[PDB]
Amino acid sequence: IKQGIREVILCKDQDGKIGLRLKSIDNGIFVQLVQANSPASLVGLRFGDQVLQINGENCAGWSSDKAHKVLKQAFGEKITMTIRDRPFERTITMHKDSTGHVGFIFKNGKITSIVKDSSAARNGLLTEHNICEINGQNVIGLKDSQIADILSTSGTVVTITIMPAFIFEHIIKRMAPSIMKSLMDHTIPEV
Repeated sequence: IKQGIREVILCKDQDGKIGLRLKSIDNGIFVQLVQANSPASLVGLRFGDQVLQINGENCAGWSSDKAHKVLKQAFGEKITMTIRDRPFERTITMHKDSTGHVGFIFKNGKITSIVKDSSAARNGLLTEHNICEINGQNVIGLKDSQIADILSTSGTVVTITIMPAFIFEHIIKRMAPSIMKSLMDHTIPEV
Protein backbone atom coordinates (compact mmCIF):
# COMPACT_ATOMS: atom_id res chain seq x y z
CA ILE A 1 0.00 0.00 0.00
CA LYS A 2 1.76 3.09 -1.38
CA GLN A 3 1.28 6.72 -0.26
CA GLY A 4 1.35 7.18 -4.00
CA ILE A 5 -0.74 8.90 -6.57
CA ARG A 6 0.47 7.20 -9.78
CA GLU A 7 -0.55 7.40 -13.44
CA VAL A 8 -1.70 4.58 -15.72
CA ILE A 9 -2.38 4.64 -19.46
CA LEU A 10 -5.12 2.28 -20.53
CA CYS A 11 -6.03 0.86 -23.91
CA LYS A 12 -9.45 -0.64 -24.72
CA ASP A 13 -9.29 -4.24 -25.90
CA GLN A 14 -10.73 -5.31 -29.27
CA ASP A 15 -14.21 -5.53 -27.74
CA GLY A 16 -14.08 -1.99 -26.32
CA LYS A 17 -13.57 -3.29 -22.78
CA ILE A 18 -11.00 -2.30 -20.16
CA GLY A 19 -12.29 -4.89 -17.70
CA LEU A 20 -13.25 -2.51 -14.91
CA ARG A 21 -16.19 -1.74 -12.63
CA LEU A 22 -16.02 1.37 -10.38
CA LYS A 23 -18.05 2.28 -7.28
CA SER A 24 -18.83 5.62 -5.61
CA ILE A 25 -17.67 5.67 -1.97
CA ASP A 26 -17.69 8.80 0.25
CA ASN A 27 -17.60 11.06 -2.87
CA GLY A 28 -14.62 9.28 -4.39
CA ILE A 29 -14.49 6.62 -7.06
CA PHE A 30 -13.08 3.23 -6.15
CA VAL A 31 -12.31 0.04 -8.07
CA GLN A 32 -15.01 -2.58 -7.43
CA LEU A 33 -13.82 -5.31 -9.80
CA VAL A 34 -10.83 -5.78 -12.08
CA GLN A 35 -11.32 -8.49 -14.68
CA ALA A 36 -8.81 -11.25 -15.47
CA ASN A 37 -6.92 -10.60 -18.72
CA SER A 38 -8.08 -7.01 -19.06
CA PRO A 39 -6.29 -3.74 -19.85
CA ALA A 40 -7.07 -2.89 -16.20
CA SER A 41 -5.29 -5.97 -14.82
CA LEU A 42 -2.40 -5.60 -17.28
CA VAL A 43 -1.82 -1.96 -16.31
CA GLY A 44 -2.08 -3.21 -12.72
CA LEU A 45 -5.27 -1.68 -11.27
CA ARG A 46 -6.31 -3.31 -8.01
CA PHE A 47 -9.53 -3.71 -6.07
CA GLY A 48 -9.72 -0.91 -3.52
CA ASP A 49 -7.82 1.52 -5.80
CA GLN A 50 -9.14 5.07 -5.95
CA VAL A 51 -9.47 6.77 -9.38
CA LEU A 52 -8.75 10.51 -8.88
CA GLN A 53 -8.80 11.48 -12.56
CA ILE A 54 -9.80 9.95 -15.86
CA ASN A 55 -8.33 11.64 -18.94
CA GLY A 56 -7.41 14.59 -16.71
CA GLU A 57 -10.96 15.07 -15.38
CA ASN A 58 -11.62 14.94 -11.61
CA CYS A 59 -13.79 12.11 -10.27
CA ALA A 60 -14.92 13.74 -6.99
CA GLY A 61 -18.65 13.23 -6.33
CA TRP A 62 -19.33 11.17 -9.47
CA SER A 63 -21.96 8.46 -9.16
CA SER A 64 -20.96 4.95 -10.26
CA ASP A 65 -23.34 5.35 -13.23
CA LYS A 66 -21.49 8.44 -14.46
CA ALA A 67 -18.01 6.92 -14.16
CA HIS A 68 -19.25 3.99 -16.31
CA LYS A 69 -20.56 6.53 -18.81
CA VAL A 70 -17.27 8.43 -18.82
CA LEU A 71 -15.40 5.21 -19.61
CA LYS A 72 -17.84 4.15 -22.32
CA GLN A 73 -17.48 7.40 -24.30
CA ALA A 74 -13.69 8.04 -24.18
CA PHE A 75 -11.78 7.37 -27.44
CA GLY A 76 -10.26 4.01 -26.49
CA GLU A 77 -6.90 4.98 -28.07
CA LYS A 78 -5.57 6.32 -24.76
CA ILE A 79 -7.43 6.51 -21.47
CA THR A 80 -5.22 7.94 -18.75
CA MET A 81 -6.05 7.56 -15.07
CA THR A 82 -4.71 8.97 -11.82
CA ILE A 83 -4.77 6.37 -9.05
CA ARG A 84 -4.28 6.48 -5.27
CA ASP A 85 -3.18 3.04 -4.12
CA ARG A 86 -5.75 1.05 -2.11
CA PRO A 87 -6.48 3.85 0.42
CA PHE A 88 -8.94 1.83 2.51
CA GLU A 89 -6.55 -1.13 2.92
CA ARG A 90 -3.45 -1.99 4.98
CA THR A 91 -0.95 -4.83 4.80
CA ILE A 92 0.23 -7.04 7.66
CA THR A 93 3.23 -9.38 7.44
CA MET A 94 3.09 -12.58 9.52
CA HIS A 95 5.24 -15.68 10.10
CA LYS A 96 3.92 -19.25 10.27
CA ASP A 97 4.86 -21.21 13.40
CA SER A 98 6.18 -24.79 13.46
CA THR A 99 2.63 -26.08 12.98
CA GLY A 100 2.50 -23.76 9.94
CA HIS A 101 -0.15 -21.51 11.56
CA VAL A 102 -0.26 -17.69 11.80
CA GLY A 103 -3.14 -17.64 14.31
CA PHE A 104 -6.57 -16.51 13.15
CA ILE A 105 -10.09 -17.63 12.27
CA PHE A 106 -11.82 -16.14 9.23
CA LYS A 107 -15.33 -16.76 7.88
CA ASN A 108 -16.45 -15.65 4.41
CA GLY A 109 -13.08 -13.93 4.06
CA LYS A 110 -13.84 -11.84 7.21
CA ILE A 111 -11.43 -12.32 10.12
CA THR A 112 -13.42 -13.17 13.27
CA SER A 113 -10.84 -14.22 15.85
CA ILE A 114 -7.15 -13.84 16.77
CA VAL A 115 -5.37 -16.72 18.52
CA LYS A 116 -3.46 -16.08 21.74
CA ASP A 117 0.32 -15.93 21.35
CA SER A 118 0.26 -16.10 17.52
CA SER A 119 2.18 -14.05 14.97
CA ALA A 120 -1.24 -12.63 14.09
CA ALA A 121 -1.45 -11.50 17.73
CA ARG A 122 2.04 -10.02 17.83
CA ASN A 123 1.33 -8.08 14.63
CA GLY A 124 -2.00 -6.64 15.76
CA LEU A 125 -4.24 -8.31 13.19
CA LEU A 126 -7.84 -7.14 13.58
CA THR A 127 -11.23 -8.83 13.34
CA GLU A 128 -14.22 -7.41 11.52
CA HIS A 129 -11.77 -7.20 8.59
CA ASN A 130 -12.18 -8.68 5.10
CA ILE A 131 -9.10 -10.28 3.53
CA CYS A 132 -8.50 -8.66 0.12
CA GLU A 133 -5.16 -10.12 -0.93
CA ILE A 134 -2.52 -12.66 0.16
CA ASN A 135 1.10 -12.17 -0.93
CA GLY A 136 -0.24 -9.66 -3.46
CA GLN A 137 -2.83 -12.02 -4.96
CA ASN A 138 -6.47 -10.99 -4.86
CA VAL A 139 -8.56 -13.66 -3.08
CA ILE A 140 -11.96 -11.95 -3.07
CA GLY A 141 -14.76 -14.33 -4.01
CA LEU A 142 -12.64 -17.46 -3.55
CA LYS A 143 -14.11 -19.89 -1.02
CA ASP A 144 -12.56 -20.11 2.45
CA SER A 145 -10.88 -23.45 1.62
CA GLN A 146 -9.21 -21.87 -1.40
CA ILE A 147 -8.03 -19.03 0.87
CA ALA A 148 -6.87 -21.69 3.35
CA ASP A 149 -5.08 -23.50 0.47
CA ILE A 150 -3.17 -20.31 -0.49
CA LEU A 151 -2.03 -19.84 3.13
CA SER A 152 -0.82 -23.47 3.16
CA THR A 153 0.90 -23.25 -0.24
CA SER A 154 2.62 -20.10 1.06
CA GLY A 155 6.18 -19.52 2.22
CA THR A 156 6.89 -19.17 5.94
CA VAL A 157 6.34 -15.42 5.41
CA VAL A 158 2.71 -14.48 4.75
CA THR A 159 1.36 -11.11 3.71
CA ILE A 160 -2.33 -10.24 3.99
CA THR A 161 -4.05 -7.08 2.80
CA ILE A 162 -7.16 -6.29 4.81
CA MET A 163 -10.09 -3.88 4.64
CA PRO A 164 -12.58 -2.82 7.37
CA ALA A 165 -15.72 -4.90 6.73
CA PHE A 166 -18.10 -1.91 6.77
CA ILE A 167 -16.05 -0.47 3.91
CA PHE A 168 -15.66 -3.74 2.03
CA GLU A 169 -19.38 -4.47 2.23
CA HIS A 170 -20.21 -1.02 0.86
CA ILE A 171 -17.70 -1.54 -1.98
CA ILE A 172 -18.91 -4.94 -3.22
CA LYS A 173 -22.62 -4.06 -2.88
CA ARG A 174 -24.61 -4.57 -6.13
CA MET A 175 -22.04 -7.10 -7.32
CA ALA A 176 -23.31 -10.68 -7.71
CA PRO A 177 -21.13 -13.18 -5.73
CA SER A 178 -20.68 -15.32 -8.88
CA ILE A 179 -19.27 -12.39 -10.84
CA MET A 180 -16.76 -11.95 -7.99
CA LYS A 181 -15.96 -15.67 -7.91
CA SER A 182 -15.50 -15.94 -11.68
CA LEU A 183 -14.27 -12.64 -13.09
CA MET A 184 -12.33 -10.78 -10.34
CA ASP A 185 -8.69 -11.27 -11.34
CA HIS A 186 -7.23 -13.72 -8.81
CA THR A 187 -3.87 -14.03 -10.54
CA ILE A 188 -0.28 -13.26 -9.56
CA PRO A 189 0.90 -10.13 -11.54
CA GLU A 190 2.73 -10.54 -14.85
CA VAL A 191 6.18 -9.29 -15.88
